[PDB]
Amino acid sequence: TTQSPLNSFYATGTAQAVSEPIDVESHLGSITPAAGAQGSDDIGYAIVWIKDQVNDVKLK
Amino acid sequence: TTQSPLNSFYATGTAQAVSEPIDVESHLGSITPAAGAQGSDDIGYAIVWIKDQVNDVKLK
Ligand SMILES: [Ca+2]
Repeated sequence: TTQSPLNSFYATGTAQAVSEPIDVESHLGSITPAAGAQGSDDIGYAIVWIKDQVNDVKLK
Repeated sequence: TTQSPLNSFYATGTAQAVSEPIDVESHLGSITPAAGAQGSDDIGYAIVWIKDQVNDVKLK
């Protein structure tokens, strides 16, 4: 009568990667010496947000 | 779908040197001897303002 191939069974899921691993927002400052002067000053900072299940980051 | 180069992260600051290292203002006087005379006298002074993060100055 009917001979089934016994293959018509399926299960399906989805995957996505919609975000980059890091986000960088800058809060740097300024360097204001006189002409030819020597000095040092703190510039500011830069926030590096870490995204989903990211544990170690290697940057350049 | 989309292959990111992972380069579009930036942080920016500014620098400026808007002033010369020194300012010189003069308060000198006068030399008033007779014709052919020998003497000595104090002339005056000259103020040398020092600008931002300047520590050592070499002048001519
Ligand atoms: Ca200095």
